[PDB]
Amino acid sequence: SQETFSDLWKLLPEN
Amino acid sequence: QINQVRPKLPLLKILHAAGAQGEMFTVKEVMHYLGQYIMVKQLYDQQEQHMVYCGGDLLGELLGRQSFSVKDPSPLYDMLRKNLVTLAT
Repeated sequence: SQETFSDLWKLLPEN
Repeated sequence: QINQVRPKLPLLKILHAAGAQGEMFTVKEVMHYLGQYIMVKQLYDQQEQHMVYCGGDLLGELLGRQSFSVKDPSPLYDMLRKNLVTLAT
């Protein structure tokens, strides 16, 4: 249910 | 590519204040701390999370800019280059 930074942040391809 | 990293002095406190602890972390662990750190210190446009506001905080100095996009890993990597102490050449 929660997104916030996580929503976009996650996008950041660590690789 | 994500390799292991080691948060120095001014780099450890960063992750620590974000809920981190130790002296070893990977690219995934660091990236996860970065976002949490910014949100914890409140350095971004509440209207646009994808728009971070380094202003003049730790991250701001390390990068040397005013703001950077989260959805755009451009300046993030550029800074980490010499910021994120990685191993394995």
